[PDB]
Amino acid sequence: PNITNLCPFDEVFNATRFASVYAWNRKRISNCVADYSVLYNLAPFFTFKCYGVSPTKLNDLCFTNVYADSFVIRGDEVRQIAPGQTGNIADYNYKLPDDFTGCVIAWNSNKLDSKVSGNYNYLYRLFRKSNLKPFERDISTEIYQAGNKPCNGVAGFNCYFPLRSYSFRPTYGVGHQPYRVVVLSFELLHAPATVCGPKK
Amino acid sequence: ITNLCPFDEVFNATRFASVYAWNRKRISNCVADYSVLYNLAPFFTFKCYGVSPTKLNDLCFTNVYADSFVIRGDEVRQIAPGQTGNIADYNYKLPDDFTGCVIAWNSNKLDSKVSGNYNYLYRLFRKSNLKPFERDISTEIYQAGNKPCNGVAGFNCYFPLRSYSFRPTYGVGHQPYRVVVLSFE
Amino acid sequence: EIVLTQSPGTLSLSPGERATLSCRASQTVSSTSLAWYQQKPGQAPRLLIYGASSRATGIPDRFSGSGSGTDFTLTISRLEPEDFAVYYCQQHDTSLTFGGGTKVEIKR
Amino acid sequence: EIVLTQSPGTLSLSPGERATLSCRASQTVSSTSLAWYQQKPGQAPRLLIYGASSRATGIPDRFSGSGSGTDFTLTISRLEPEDFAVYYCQQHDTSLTFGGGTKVE
Amino acid sequence: QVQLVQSGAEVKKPGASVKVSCKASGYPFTSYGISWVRQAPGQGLEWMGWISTYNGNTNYAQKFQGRVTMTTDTSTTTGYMELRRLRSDDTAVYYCARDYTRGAWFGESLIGGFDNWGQGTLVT
Amino acid sequence: QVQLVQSGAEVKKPGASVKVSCKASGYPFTSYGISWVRQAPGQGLEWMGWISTYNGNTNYAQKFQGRVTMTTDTSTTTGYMELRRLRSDDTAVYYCARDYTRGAWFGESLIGGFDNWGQGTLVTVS
Ligand SMILES: *[C@@H]1O[C@H](CO[C@@H]2O[C@@H](C)[C@@H](O)[C@@H](O)[C@@H]2O)[C@@H](O[C@@H]2O[C@H](CO)[C@@H](O)[C@H](O)[C@H]2NC(C)=O)[C@H](O)[C@H]1NC(C)=O
Ligand SMILES: *[C@@H]1O[C@H](CO[C@@H]2O[C@@H](C)[C@@H](O)[C@@H](O)[C@@H]2O)[C@@H](O[C@@H]2O[C@H](CO)[C@@H](O)[C@H](O)[C@H]2NC(C)=O)[C@H](O)[C@H]1NC(C)=O
Repeated sequence: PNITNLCPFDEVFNATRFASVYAWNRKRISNCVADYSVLYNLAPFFTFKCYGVSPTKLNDLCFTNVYADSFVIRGDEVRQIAPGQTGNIADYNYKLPDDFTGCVIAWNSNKLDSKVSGNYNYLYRLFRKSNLKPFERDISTEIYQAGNKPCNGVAGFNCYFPLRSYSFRPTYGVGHQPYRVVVLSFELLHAPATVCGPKK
Repeated sequence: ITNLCPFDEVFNATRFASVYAWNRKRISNCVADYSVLYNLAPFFTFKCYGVSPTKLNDLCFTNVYADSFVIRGDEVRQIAPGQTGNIADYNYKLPDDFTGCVIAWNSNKLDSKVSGNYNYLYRLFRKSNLKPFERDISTEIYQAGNKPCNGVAGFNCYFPLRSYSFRPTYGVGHQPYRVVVLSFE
Repeated sequence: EIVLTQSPGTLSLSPGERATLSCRASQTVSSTSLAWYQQKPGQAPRLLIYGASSRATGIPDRFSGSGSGTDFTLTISRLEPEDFAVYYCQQHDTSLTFGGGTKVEIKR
Repeated sequence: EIVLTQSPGTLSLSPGERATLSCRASQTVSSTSLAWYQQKPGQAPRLLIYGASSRATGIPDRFSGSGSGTDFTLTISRLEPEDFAVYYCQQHDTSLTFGGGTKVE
Repeated sequence: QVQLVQSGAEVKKPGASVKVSCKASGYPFTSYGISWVRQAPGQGLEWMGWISTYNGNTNYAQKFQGRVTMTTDTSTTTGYMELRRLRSDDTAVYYCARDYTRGAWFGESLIGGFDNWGQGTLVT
Repeated sequence: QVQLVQSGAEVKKPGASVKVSCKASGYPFTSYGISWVRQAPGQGLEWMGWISTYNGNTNYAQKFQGRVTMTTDTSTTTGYMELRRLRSDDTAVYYCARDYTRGAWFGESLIGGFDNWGQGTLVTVS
């Protein structure tokens, strides 16, 4: 199809603020020519390992709709962003389906999202009654009663607050450093192609 | 079931150790039921770091540690990872890799004397900061200046340990508080 | 060791009045290590108050106690006809010992 | 709005040694949202540093910048006849504001 | 290479309104926005506003909120700037710059700055 | 619930020995101790000693320093008290009680007291 506009992949990678893990941002990219070559040309520190499709063949396919998700998590929790995984982030904040057909990208962000005094602007959820379905958001602050005695929205022993903070500082090691994650999802079926790829 | 862990031998003891002489207990080969602290003493402050508090009865560990001491009422805040102060730096330091819980509660009715109790002492002047999980049961003449003294207290020679003199009429932040710390391995 | 003492040996009060039992110690005894017991005739003793302040499981609210240092006292708000027995005071600050005992019976 | 102040207003320096400029922010400005510009007389401004550390396309290695929070600094290793102009400092943490401008002679 | 060429100078009398153009060449027009900066003679720069070339959204400065309107046309790849109720203290040089400080499709902040300026237009 | 059951009475004669059994059910056996107290008819109570059901560490009184020894069997949940060199002065009722006054694992004191008592075994020596 003949479409002129180009896809805004620089609008989701070179952004200023990235959302927290429990309120992750989702964008819709459609009706544009996608050039993924800019992603590989970056220096060999981007962890561009992805599933269902090889990175090199992305330039010759058409996709119905491409969704981009972005959030900031801990350095050693990047392993948990993969199909068929379990953990704190995988079971309470972000869940990926077993059939994903997308790509996952992550890179270091120590120089930008870490402060010497400590950054408490990033949050993650620690308490939930049940695991969450794939691609679900739970933006709700409320006391969680682990025990049986009820509380009228007040902090307590068996009454908990479900959100904690990361406390990023430049003094920790690589495993505690903040990382920025961008996850791309592709849909293929009907294909009234919106994302086309560069081909004449 | 059988072989229940001895968590009632460390919370209901008669005499609690001093801060500089914080006892250490070894717990192994026992089924741990964390329901004992799930309902007790409705004035205690429970905070756990490195693990979800309401997931304890789901995990298998190797060894479990338990240390107990009596500190001041307003000093309970200093017992936490990534925190500093007089008690934290100088008497008991909790490392960042804590993976454990901390419990504290009021102990007025058992650790108060009308004439003042002098059984609890702490170190106010050390040569250097201590490493995490380090204990120094040693009192020696503390020199702050440059002229040494032949083991005699006086100017520039201070006894490194100080008492507490708990009294029933003091404030909430001055009353004795009993603290137990559990470290998982 | 710490030698304990109770007085009076025998009390003769009304079934319904307010009574009081006294226990005397020689040396100082930690308040965390003193308790009381009740021995109904023809049975075995049972625990009433532990720590000199806390009430044992299954003990009515009419029972209470207080004291510290050397003199300890157990107070009964009201006398009842299931409360005529002999009572004891215990310490385990150093080793362990039992008191002489105090008996309360009907006055008439 | 965040107000940026540059001192000194003018720098008289010998042709060949190292210079240093100041852009201090009243409030806290993220390191993501600061940039520098150069304006030779009778021309148009051009971009030199973005992100307070990174370098724009076509700018030699003698221009460098650093700083965080409240204090930001632009440094030049050595001077050339083409490096005597007015420099500005930009922020877009909240709205978008410019600086007073420092001249070098 | 990227180049932007503006219109010519104007001698508009006080009280009227003026329009300035800016034609782009050398890059995908839709992927970037256009910002406007003005410089009075003998003073420093000042920010006018921001216009998106993909969906027409605008973000004007608080000083010129109800006075300036911006418009872009994709066919000719040219931006327009309308300033109404001109005052004697508006004599300056207006600039047209390619914007990397704010996203075009989504309108979020980015890492960068005005990376390509025009020749400049003098208005009195 | 918690119930303590003992053996029957004895009519032992001087120079002999006697064994007292104590069986319990309703609590983890390796958590608490066992203590023995005897009482002559008409007099007060009298302590004997403590035994730990975890490692066999034991503590005894002074007047019974060498005349007594105690054992426990974890599988059967029972403890035994041995008293030797019996005399006519030991005509008393011997009691088995669950102890919460010293810890089973570490040997430190606790806040509490004898919380459960058995029926009582009567022994007469003549
Ligand atoms: C994120 O931005 C970098 C750098 O952006 C440069 O500065 C901006 C103000 C704007 O003018 C951009 O056009 C500039 O490129 C991008 O990295 C550059 O990518 C181009 C394209 O291949 C390349 O020619 C340059 O050498 C790169 N420069 C550097 C310093 O890496 C980067 O591509 C952007 N991110 C994405 C996902 O596109
Ligand atoms: C510390 O001891 C209290 C009280 O213990 C009671 O008295 C002792 C002499 C002994 O007989 C215990 O078995 C008694 O329970 C414990 O508090 C009790 O806890 C149980 C179990 O949770 C509860 O059913 C009772 O109601 C509680 N009683 C009171 C008065 O609070 C407490 O659990 C002990 N500490 C720990 C850490 O276990």
